[PDB]
Amino acid sequence: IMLPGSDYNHWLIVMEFPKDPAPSRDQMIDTYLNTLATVLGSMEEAKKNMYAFSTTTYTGFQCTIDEETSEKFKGLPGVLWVLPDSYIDVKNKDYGGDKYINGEIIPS
Amino acid sequence: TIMLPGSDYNHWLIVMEFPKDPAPSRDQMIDTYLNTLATVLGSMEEAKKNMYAFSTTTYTGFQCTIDEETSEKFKGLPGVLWVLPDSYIDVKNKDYGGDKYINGEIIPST
Amino acid sequence: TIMLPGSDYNHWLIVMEFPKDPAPSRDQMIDTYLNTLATVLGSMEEAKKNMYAFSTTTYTGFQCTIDEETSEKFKGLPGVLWVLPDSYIDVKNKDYGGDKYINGEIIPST
Amino acid sequence: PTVVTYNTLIDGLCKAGKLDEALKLFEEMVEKGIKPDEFTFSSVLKACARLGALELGKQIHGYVIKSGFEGNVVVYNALIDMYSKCGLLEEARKVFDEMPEKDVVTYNTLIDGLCKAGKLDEALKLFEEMVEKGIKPDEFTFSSVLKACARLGALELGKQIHGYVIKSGFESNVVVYNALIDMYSKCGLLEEARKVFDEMPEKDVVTYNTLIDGLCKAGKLDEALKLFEEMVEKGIKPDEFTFSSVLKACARLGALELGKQIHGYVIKSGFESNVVVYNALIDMYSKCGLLEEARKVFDE
Repeated sequence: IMLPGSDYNHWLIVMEFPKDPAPSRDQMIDTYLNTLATVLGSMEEAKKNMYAFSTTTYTGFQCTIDEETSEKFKGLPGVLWVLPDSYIDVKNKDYGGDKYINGEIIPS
Repeated sequence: TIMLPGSDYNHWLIVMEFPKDPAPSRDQMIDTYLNTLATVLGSMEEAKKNMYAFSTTTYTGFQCTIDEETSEKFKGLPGVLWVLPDSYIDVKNKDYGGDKYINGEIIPST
Repeated sequence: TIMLPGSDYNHWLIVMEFPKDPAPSRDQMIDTYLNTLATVLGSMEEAKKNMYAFSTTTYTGFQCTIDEETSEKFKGLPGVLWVLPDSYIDVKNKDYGGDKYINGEIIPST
Repeated sequence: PTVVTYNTLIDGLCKAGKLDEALKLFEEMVEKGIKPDEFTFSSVLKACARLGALELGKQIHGYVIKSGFEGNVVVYNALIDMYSKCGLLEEARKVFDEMPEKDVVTYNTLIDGLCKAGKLDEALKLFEEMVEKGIKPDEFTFSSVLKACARLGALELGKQIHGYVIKSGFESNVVVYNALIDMYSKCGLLEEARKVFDEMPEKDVVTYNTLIDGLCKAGKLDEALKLFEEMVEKGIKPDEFTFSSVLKACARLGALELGKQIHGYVIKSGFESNVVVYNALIDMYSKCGLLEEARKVFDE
């Protein structure tokens, strides 16, 4: 069985950042993109496939990758959790978080 | 050596084996215990006198006051599985366990 | 490889067994601790100076500054049950616990 | 229809194994704008742990993080228990290392998972850490740590624990003291295990069992037997494991006459059809030469 939206092609990748001090919001997002760019092989493909993230409620990001790709995140610096994403609103079929279109940051 | 409380070798557990399907009734088993005891002791009066306990539930056998030499005579008799020296179940009360048989009256256990 | 906080093997819990009917008084239990420690250390002055804590309630034992080789000398003495390395019971305050003994003053534990 | 009434339903469905119906309820109260909470996530996770529903566990975990519950003690304790019972102790530890607040239950949960995995060093290091941070171990901590010291031969730590247990007022605690008997026995010190036994005011089956096992592994077979009849004289009823230990004690000796009295006891206590007593009887009789008997035992 499965949470609505958990199709194992959407992944929640939560990272760990230092605390004294914290990196800026832009630094955390940059860390998400570079981390995802590492796994995919290009920054162009990381911006394509990161559809959401947070630097407040949690410090992680959400991306359209398959499951064997998502295993490549494990062991990478800063990667805490590699978890199948799930709908926060099943009606809209939407995964929540601050949205990332392709440079467009519209908060929530 | 080491002896279990109550194992004086003048008390014997004689375990038996009946057909499982269909099992003889509680009263047929009881009957068989006395008959088998009376065959070794020579009469039914000595059987009723010396059978102090039995079971038809948690086991199918009877307990009797006989010496070791007599308990040997049960081995290889029809339906006789085990010939084991009895022992207390409750050491405080010197109770050998099972349903009790006192001269024809049955007092079940717990 | 791993140790409890405060177990540096220079602090020792000596647990003693006492008669039960009646138990001795608190003061007698204490003077058993002093005399026992004095027996190993060679003098009462040494025992009084090296006993830093005891109980006669939660446990019946004393706690003393001795090294490991010395602590072995308690084993086989009458009344000695356990020789165990002492340890902190409050780690932040570096406290071994028990009623404290400071040159004859007793400060009960809280 | 409150959060509490939706949670009472999910919990019942969760305890009955009905994860599909539990999740439908979850998604329904989410749909109706009724927020899940501590009990909801912890209810679902506990079922995931019972059933090994790792994947749902991992998705809930995702859902837990996205809805702001990182660090919540009840939820994260359940996360630890779920990852632990699904075999994933590195993940259990990650959840632990991330919790800003830890209670004795937090530590106990991760200690119990580690001990079941044979990761005994990490459990003792974790116990030390718990003492270092001023969290008071409880009956379950002392018991699990002493059992770990016993399996590890970690005598010196066990003896420090013994001191700590004495000072914290645990002398009368049978669970902890059963653990001390085990620790001394498995560390080669039957005399100290005997001392522990003879000091305990209360003794149950497990304390007789623990000390019998130590005598038998030491080859102190006659001492094991004297103790077994001591147990019977005090009214403590033997169990599956008592019978298996003293029958093998008998099946390691010319103790047939005693094995026969125990066989009678075993029959009268309801233990003849018990699998390990089965084999302990078959074993005892075989080592005593009478091989028909063993066949008689087997042929049930």
